[PDB]
Amino acid sequence: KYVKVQDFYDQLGKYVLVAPGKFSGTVAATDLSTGWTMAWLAAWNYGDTCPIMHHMAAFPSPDPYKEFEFVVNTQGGKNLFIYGVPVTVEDPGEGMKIYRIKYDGTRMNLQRDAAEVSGLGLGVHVTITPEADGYAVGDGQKDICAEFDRETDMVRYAWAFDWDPNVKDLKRAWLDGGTMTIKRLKPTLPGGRYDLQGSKGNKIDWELVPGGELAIEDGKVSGDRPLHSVANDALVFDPRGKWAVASMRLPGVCVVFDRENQVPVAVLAGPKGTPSQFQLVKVDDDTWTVDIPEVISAGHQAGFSPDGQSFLFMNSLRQNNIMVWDSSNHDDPTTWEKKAVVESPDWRGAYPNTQHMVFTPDAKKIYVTMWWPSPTPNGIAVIDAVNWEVLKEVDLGPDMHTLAITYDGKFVVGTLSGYQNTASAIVVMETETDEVLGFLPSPMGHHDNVIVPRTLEDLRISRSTTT
Amino acid sequence: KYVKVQDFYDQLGKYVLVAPGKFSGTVAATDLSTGWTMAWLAAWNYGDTCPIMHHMAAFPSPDPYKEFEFVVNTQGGKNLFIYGVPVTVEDPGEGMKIYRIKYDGTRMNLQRDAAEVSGLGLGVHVTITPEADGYAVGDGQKDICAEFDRETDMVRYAWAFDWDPNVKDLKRAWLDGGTMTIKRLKPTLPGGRYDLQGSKGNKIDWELVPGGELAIEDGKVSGDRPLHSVANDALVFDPRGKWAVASMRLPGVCVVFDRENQVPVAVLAGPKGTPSQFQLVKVDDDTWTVDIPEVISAGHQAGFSPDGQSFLFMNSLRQNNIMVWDSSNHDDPTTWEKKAVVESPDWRGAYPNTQHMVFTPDAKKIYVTMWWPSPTPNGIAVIDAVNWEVLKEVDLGPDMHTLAITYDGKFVVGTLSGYQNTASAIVVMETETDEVLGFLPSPMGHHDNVIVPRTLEDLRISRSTTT
Ligand SMILES: [Cu+2]
Ligand SMILES: [Cu+2]
Ligand SMILES: [Cu+2]
Ligand SMILES: [Cu+2]
Repeated sequence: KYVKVQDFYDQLGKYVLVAPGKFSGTVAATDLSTGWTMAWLAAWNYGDTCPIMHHMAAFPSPDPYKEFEFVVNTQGGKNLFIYGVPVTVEDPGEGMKIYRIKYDGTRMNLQRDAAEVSGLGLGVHVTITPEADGYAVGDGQKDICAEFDRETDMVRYAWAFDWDPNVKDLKRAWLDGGTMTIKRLKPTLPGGRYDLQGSKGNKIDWELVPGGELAIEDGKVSGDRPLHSVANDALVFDPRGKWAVASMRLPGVCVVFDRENQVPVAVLAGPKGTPSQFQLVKVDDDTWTVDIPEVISAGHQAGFSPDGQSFLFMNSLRQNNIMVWDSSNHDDPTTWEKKAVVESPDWRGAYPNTQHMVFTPDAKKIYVTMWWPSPTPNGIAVIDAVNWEVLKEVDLGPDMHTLAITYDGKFVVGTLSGYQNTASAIVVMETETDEVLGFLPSPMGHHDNVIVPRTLEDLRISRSTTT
Repeated sequence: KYVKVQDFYDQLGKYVLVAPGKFSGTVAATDLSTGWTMAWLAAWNYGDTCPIMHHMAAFPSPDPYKEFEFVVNTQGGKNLFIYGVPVTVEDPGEGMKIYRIKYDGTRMNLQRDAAEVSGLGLGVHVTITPEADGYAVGDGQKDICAEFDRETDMVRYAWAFDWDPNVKDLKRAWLDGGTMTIKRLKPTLPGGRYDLQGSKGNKIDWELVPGGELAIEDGKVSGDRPLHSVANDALVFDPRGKWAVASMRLPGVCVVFDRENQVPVAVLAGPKGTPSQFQLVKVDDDTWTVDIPEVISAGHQAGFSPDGQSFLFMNSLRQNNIMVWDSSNHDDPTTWEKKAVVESPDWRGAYPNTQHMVFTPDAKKIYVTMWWPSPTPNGIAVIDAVNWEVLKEVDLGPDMHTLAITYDGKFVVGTLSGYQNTASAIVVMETETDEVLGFLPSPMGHHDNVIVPRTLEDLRISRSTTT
């Protein structure tokens, strides 16, 4: 007559959920097949004085239950002050650490801080290369992104991005257009090291929050150089190799980068009402510019479909939609043309913003989150990724964040994070008929979650191709 | 087609589980009827430099979903170094904080540090008074326990305990007997305050670990005054009012206190083969002594059955058993006689230690934990509380800690905590046929858990009468 929660877990499979907790200061791996946390780590134990555990991505492991590795980064300084929490810390740490952590079959082991190895500290999205030989991090306080070597944690290339607005006033700096510079960023210290750990490099004193594009324009974000901000978000990888795409929130574009040859090749134009691309101009061997006549909308989330045939960029706030390019020609990204826009009448207000996304392994469906400020219920939209139409929206709870998916394609596992002070949980949805099977405890503020992949192929639908 | 985890929750009822997470630095409330974490708090956010969030207990609320209060304490100093975690903070904050926290129906709000209010800091067990008008804390580094008023957070009474060994050598200091002093503490600062926060008063640098009785005898616990140690653990409450019982680990006795009159009245002797009690001697209006000819075994967990008819004290390590007194005479604890001992062939070695307990509402059964060091399976023993025998033992996983029960008596809800570095979980067992229904994710190193009570009556089986 009693129900055994074990019966629930039995159907999910031998998959390991990993998620960091933002203001909780912790990261945890969970065994979906038993309901046990496998191990957890509190960064404060390692002298971290502002352990805002932000983004993460895990390398493929042949058996996650015996061992896996992952990267998780952190944020600090004034980012401690921007949620509902009445924080009382004098002199927070600066964050921007890039921690390397290994689960050994029993515990998590801190291996090192890659920001100290490389010299470069970055605080927003973390992705793995499709070869699983490296990883990338973006940051929108410094506006730098880089790909790092897995074995030595040294920077393979870093790029730095700057805004030169047509109108020198915060309110019009983006709307009235400008020129973005893409700059090769090279080390300064012995050892080929950067001098950019912690708050070194910050043009603004915290990451822009959702809608925070309005706050910066209204002069309400402090920083040394807000007029120069582009708010880089992510550096996402083409599952086919060669290309990395850096997303830029404030000017509403993506830059496609040639990873091995270390040049940008194409600028994708996000908003409805813009061409497929803007023109990339080379200024010298290390400097490119791109001219943006006006910014119609900021964008945010960016990602490839697991076969690399589609590239997506979400417009956010001013427009709320999913922009889709035909990325089928792997040879030449200057040829990638817009082929669809996903819209809904639901999406006409400032909110919801269409954010984190995961594809099914066959690329036929996507799960994309719908984020709102308190107190509107946040949730998940099911998208037909062949016709480019919304199939359904399901309502979940406050502050929906990331989605991941079991590699068999059967279950979408996401996190809700309570705006750091309220309801938080793991959500499980089956993808056969798109029903929510329900919620597991998760006393954490997650802005990321992955399922540990086993193979290079699994990476195509983990934290590699999308955020 | 699919199993919905919701169906598991449906059967549990509208109950709220709260637990702190020791090295996770966090405390979290969880809704058993949905699987959601309702709210969590990270003490680092408040500039707590050693948030070892240790014990806790919750006041009754008419509707815990709309609001409840709770007390959670912390530890610090060298307690940070006692797990397998390679902690890197060499000089941690002192801990001993006594946090008052209110869940307000949406978030957890830190209300104050009662140790700063009162001036007294204590790091081990926290219990609620049976009137819910106050709480108590004990501490085995400074050997002080106290009952505090709920409204002002000021000390009603505090008692300090001190050991004077027959033989002045740590190996023999307890086995060859001695005199324990029970001393009334008075405030020494302006404003009714004590001067006992943080490390002030410590005789030893960390709380004795399970087995730690041997380590202190072997000279291996550093400290100003280890020959004077008694390792106070708790102050538990008679559900009938009037009496409080302080447990002393090293000399293996419990002291019964008259709460309203602020005198000790009786000393109960723990080990199998000692009398019911030892003789309390009054020295002056603030000083009592008790002479202990030899200490046969240290003890640990102490608690009353919910009707107050039985009082239990566990012997641990040298003997492993449950000592039981007849406490039916509410008017005179000098009359309380040993009436039974629960033993098992199961309990043969040094380990398991039987460490935490919860009763059924009708007092007919008790659930008690079985703790071992890694890696032996830890678990739960079901005790017939009428005939005083072990009914059943179930194996669960690593590092079993506390037990609570839903107030309808239907489900035992415990925590397992991975020795701070490995697997951790919430466990649910039904009490009708004593089967483990399964586990829930819990990325915390819990040393305590409660279900938020609704009435004074519920308190008799919560963190008030037992630990
Ligand atoms: Cu992002
Ligand atoms: Cu974030
Ligand atoms: Cu105890
Ligand atoms: Cu403890």
